[PDB]
Amino acid sequence: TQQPQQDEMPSPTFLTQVKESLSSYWESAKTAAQNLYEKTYLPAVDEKLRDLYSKSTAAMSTYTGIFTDQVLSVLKGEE
Repeated sequence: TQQPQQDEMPSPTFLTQVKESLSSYWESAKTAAQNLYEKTYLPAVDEKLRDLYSKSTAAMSTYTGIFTDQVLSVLKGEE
């Protein structure tokens, strides 16, 4: 089960929560473990690659400028 935090960004409360996020992660993590074996036989590795690439073209185009936004911002403060 995920935690419905108010602040979207890694706020003080969100950071502290991180610990609990690991427990809820393992819950469904097991399915992934067996799935590892699943995707072994199937050659979806190459498909999902380009698959996520196409979607990320528009999606990542926002988080790219956004992510680098605060990064560049730290350039002035640090340097």
